[PDB]
Amino acid sequence: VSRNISNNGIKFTAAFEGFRGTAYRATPNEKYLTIGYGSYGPHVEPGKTITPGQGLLLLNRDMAKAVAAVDAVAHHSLTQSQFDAVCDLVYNAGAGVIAAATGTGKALRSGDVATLRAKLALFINQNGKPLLGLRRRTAGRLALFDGKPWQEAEAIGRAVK
Repeated sequence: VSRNISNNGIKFTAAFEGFRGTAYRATPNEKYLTIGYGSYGPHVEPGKTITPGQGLLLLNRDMAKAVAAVDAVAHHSLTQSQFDAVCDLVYNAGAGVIAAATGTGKALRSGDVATLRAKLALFINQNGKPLLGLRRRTAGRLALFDGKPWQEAEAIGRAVK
């Protein structure tokens, strides 16, 4: 059976990406505009405005490749939540982190839930050093992995100091 990121997972990702209702250029060097939950590309038209509900639809569509990468190799005994949490990791940090040779990627493939969660807890670094935002998103990501509603996963993430 083919899997999809659940609504609880889309809303977890959405809470950490943050919503902007009006097209805007996030940095002056980027060729394209951004809108909604980090949606970026040729489709974003100057002066476009959208609602949060439209943002979730876009986000779900923008997460398509991450969902396919996780779905193609994750053990079918993962829960929906555990699958959701990996979908957020792969969307955030790229699909390299679940390559067949990594430790994350072999626990994912075998369904070693306990190891998978321990590996998930380590993605807090940028260029080899801890970053507070990645500790927050990871902490909440671990709460999502454990089955908690996105609202609680978010709060658990952001309460990390």
